[PDB]
Amino acid sequence: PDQAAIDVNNRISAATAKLPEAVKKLGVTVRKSSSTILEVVSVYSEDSSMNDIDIYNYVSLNILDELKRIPGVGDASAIGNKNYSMRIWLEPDLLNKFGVTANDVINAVNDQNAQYATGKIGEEPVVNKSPQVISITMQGRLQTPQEFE
Amino acid sequence: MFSKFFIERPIFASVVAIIISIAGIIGLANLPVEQYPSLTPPTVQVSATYTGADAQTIASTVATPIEDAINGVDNMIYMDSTSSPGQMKLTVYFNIGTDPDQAAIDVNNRISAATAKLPEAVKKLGVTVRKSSSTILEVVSVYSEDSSMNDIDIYNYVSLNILDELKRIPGVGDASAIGNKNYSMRIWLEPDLLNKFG
Amino acid sequence: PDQAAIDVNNRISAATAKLPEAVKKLGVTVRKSSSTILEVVSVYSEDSSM
Amino acid sequence: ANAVNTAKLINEKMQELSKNFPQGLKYQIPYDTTIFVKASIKEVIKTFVEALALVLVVMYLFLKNFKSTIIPMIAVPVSLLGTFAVLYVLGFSINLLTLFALVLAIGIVVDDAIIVVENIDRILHEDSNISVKDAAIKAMNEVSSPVISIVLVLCAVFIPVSFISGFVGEIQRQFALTLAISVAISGFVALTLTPSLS
Amino acid sequence: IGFIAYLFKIVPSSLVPSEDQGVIMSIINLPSGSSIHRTIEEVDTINKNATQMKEISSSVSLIGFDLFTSSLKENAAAVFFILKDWSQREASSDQIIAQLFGQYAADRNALSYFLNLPPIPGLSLTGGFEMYAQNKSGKDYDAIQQDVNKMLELARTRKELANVRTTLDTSFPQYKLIIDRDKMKYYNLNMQDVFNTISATIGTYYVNDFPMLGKNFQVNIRALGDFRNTQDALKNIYIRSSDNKMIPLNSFLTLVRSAGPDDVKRFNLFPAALIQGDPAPGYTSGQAIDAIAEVAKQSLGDEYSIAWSGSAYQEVSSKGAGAYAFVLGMIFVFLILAAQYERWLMPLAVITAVPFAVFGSILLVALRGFDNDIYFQTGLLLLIGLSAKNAILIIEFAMEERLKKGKSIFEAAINAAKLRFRPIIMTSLAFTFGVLPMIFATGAGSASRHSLGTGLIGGMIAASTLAIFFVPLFFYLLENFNEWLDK
Amino acid sequence: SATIGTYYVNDFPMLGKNFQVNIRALGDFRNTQDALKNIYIRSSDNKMI
Amino acid sequence: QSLGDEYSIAWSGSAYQEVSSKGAGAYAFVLGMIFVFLILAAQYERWLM
Repeated sequence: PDQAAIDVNNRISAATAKLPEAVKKLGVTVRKSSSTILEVVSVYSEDSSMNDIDIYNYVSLNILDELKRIPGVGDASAIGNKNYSMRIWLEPDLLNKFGVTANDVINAVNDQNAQYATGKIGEEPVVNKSPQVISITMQGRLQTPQEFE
Repeated sequence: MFSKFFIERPIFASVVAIIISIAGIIGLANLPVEQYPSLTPPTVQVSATYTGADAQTIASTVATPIEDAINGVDNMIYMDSTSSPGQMKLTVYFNIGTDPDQAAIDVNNRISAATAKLPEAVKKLGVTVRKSSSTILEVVSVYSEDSSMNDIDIYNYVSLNILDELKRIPGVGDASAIGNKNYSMRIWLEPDLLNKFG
Repeated sequence: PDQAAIDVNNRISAATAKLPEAVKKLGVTVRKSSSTILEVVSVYSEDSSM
Repeated sequence: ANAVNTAKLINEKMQELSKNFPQGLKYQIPYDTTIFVKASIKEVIKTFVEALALVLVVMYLFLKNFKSTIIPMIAVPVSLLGTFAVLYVLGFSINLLTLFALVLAIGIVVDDAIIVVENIDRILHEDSNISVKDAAIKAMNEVSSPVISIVLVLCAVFIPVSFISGFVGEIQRQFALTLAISVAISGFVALTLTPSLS
Repeated sequence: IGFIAYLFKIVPSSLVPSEDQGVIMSIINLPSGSSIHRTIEEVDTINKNATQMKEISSSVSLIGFDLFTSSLKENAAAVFFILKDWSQREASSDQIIAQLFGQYAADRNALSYFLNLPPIPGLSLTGGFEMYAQNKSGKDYDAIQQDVNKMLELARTRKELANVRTTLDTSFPQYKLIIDRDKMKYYNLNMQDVFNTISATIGTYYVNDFPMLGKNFQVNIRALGDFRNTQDALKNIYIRSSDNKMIPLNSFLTLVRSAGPDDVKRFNLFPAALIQGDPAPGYTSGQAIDAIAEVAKQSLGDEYSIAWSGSAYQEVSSKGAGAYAFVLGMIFVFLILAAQYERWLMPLAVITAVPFAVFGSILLVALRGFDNDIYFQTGLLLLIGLSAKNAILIIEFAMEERLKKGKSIFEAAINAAKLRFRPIIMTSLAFTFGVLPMIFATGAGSASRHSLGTGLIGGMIAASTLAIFFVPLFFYLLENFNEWLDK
Repeated sequence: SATIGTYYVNDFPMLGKNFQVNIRALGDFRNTQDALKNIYIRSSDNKMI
Repeated sequence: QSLGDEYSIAWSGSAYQEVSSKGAGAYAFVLGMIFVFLILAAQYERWLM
């Protein structure tokens, strides 16, 4: 199966360039998985306090990463697909009222929620030698919903 | 008796000794010579360069996706990553007894899928996957006794001329220089002139 | 023939930095090859309609 | 590959390149792991020669016959060359661990040769009527089963060391498997060739 | 056997003895955030001082690269002093290291640690075990370092945990870029454009590649070095608005001084800090591992879970199957000897003849002061083999005397020992004088040769001197017991 | 795709890992066949179409 | 003769195989004769037969 996976990957690498931008952005995963369920492990909250999203994100962050390192586990996933995401719920009547479109919001989020590269201050080659080399640090990615608002 | 058969037949014992000697001489001539065998568990190094990015930015944006993709590769015990300003260095440790080439090709195949997520600059410079199980045979230092050649000149002379000849030598796995100063067309902006000309 | 492709793939990926950008964008293909021409099959139309 | 040959080729090629070097540019080799393996090879050769000389001295002292000294001079190199052939077949490489193991294996080989020849001589000198061939046959009938049992016991001691995993497991596996090969070859030689030469 | 156990208890154990490799690896670390011209000057002074040293033939310097953490730090440098050949120089590497520490012990700008080159590749620099404390809870690295400092405070007290250190360093100076997004958009600007100007003036911008000498080389854009060495660098940089107005960068961007990590390390998809500690001289390395594990458990929070790498991983992993392997190896030895002798009790004579070699080897290594290295274990394997060889031969001859010749048990034991005395002494003399030079070995690979040779010689002397007397005693006892059961 | 579907713009930092940012219209505005009526797009003449 | 020291010659396919395999037949012949002699000395227990 290892040689089979390697052959499939070698042949796939050429076609992945042809794929649409979104498809390759999400990635194309090749696994030696039998696609038949070996076993199902159900993680549940007896208190019922934790909602479905919180339980899914917990098992995704902690349990799944450990389980994938188990030898003999081709793929271990949870059915919910409820990973956290900063959902922005557009209101088309308000979009029309203020005059913006969905593309404007797309561009604004793509522009104002990315981290970029900023060099260091006082790096060589400089004629006036400075005592220290100081790195510039920026936080361009918003963290809270009150920040995306 | 077994020993009596050879005692009564000195020529048979002698030719057995001669054949053993010939096989031993052949093996001795063909025995690989090293300092130490592969005692250390095999490792695979993943490197990506995000020039001008801080350590935290690299850790969150380059280190996390590649590490997540590499997680799950077969025969992997533990995986470690160090993010420094400009560069991300990832070392995957595999269970001892794993073929280094199988591990390297596995990590390569995973990173092939993970690459498109990475920032544009990281993709443009590329992600480098190699096996670090090989040990150093030796170190050769090319130096300028006079001040005629700078670090740049020596490094580029070494990379263009010295390295190619050394890699052709039989038994040389690879030769790599450490200076990391390739030729580059440097454009040095002067903000006073930039503002003067608008 | 299988292990040779693995080793070539590994060395090519190890020397990623040296490649230019255009070949990286299009991609580099490593595939087992063969110089042996087993046969040549000719498909032709008899009516000459195609 | 051979580290020593490769290092020699690298040095020769570096001199050749240094012939066509820009003015002021030199080269040097600060670190070279071939030094350790060459020194280890020289030390192992010295140990082998010293052990052979001491075996000849003790044999010429205790047995009082110079013609008897020829037996170890043939038994020991044959055992060592057989060990080398088996090492090459199994895939081992000449490294520091295997050379250190060979230093030990010298002891096993000389012990077997001395044991067999001394037993032959004791039986020869116990009875005046007995002939050299009869004495050899009697002594080998005495110690043929013990030699096989010793070989099996030594192997049952050394093989389980190999199954140990980890860094120490591999390092000790080198010694253990070299010793097991050495005892097997030495026992076979002591069963077949040594009594014939005696 | 009790004294053997005591000697094994009072002999410290090490993985591989430190050796003189002919190279002294020197690690120079300036205060964090230092420029590289300072590192270059410090390395130049270090090299010029080492030129006075007679042993140090030449120096190889890697300025700007840190060897402790594989990363480019301008404040760091590694200098290797290439020593003369072992024959030429009288002083060993340890004496030169002591001299270097002595001349650089006084407080100065740079902290230089002079250590010997590792004996076997794949072993960490110095002897510090590798431990990673993953932070599941996602705390900031400044809090992670505070917790690690608490853990190091608790570990520093214990004598077992010598020289505990953490690579996690958050004291590097940094400039925090505070984007005024309201002002940024009020100026008709896109964040990507302003950060492209920052990346092209203060950082390097790799636009594309150009052909030179038949190879593609990068084209990098960066402002002149005199215009990016101060906190006010943002003053001269201008960005075009969408309204075609030149706008200075300091209008909406601010540089605020701060301190933070330079190397951000993540272990198994979680942030981590490396803990580097050395065992105590008396305690073993495994005991130090257990001690640091307990220290981390009691000091660190529930989020911090200790993960191990390298030497610690080998220590945890290797010892498990060795016990079962050795049990199987002894069982097989017993079965083979029983099959040879045709008696269940008799192999006990060989098995109890084994420990004399161990006794002698451990006694000689304890007296000389050599530790319980792995080479000692290999020597133990050889000594066990040879002691079992001699015991098997003696027991077989005793059995043959008792059965074939009909000698009494006492007489059979006497005659067997007398017969086997000569070959045992012959081989003992030959092998002992053969391995005698190993104790007085030359410089190249000296320590391993010394350890193996001293263990081997001790075991050989003990076996040839003592086991010859004791194997007949065991044969006599076991044969009398066998006669007892026959009655 | 931004209104009726989910548009994956980029990632944002939460709990140490990276999590997606998705843009979609409210459930009531992508719920009928007439969903296209409420959604507008600006042309190149700055007219909401 | 023509190209000179600036050029070296290299082979491919059958030419390469022949140039590299020059001498293998003689090596096999010598080893075969040696082993035949050794085996016949073993069986007949004489050196000159």
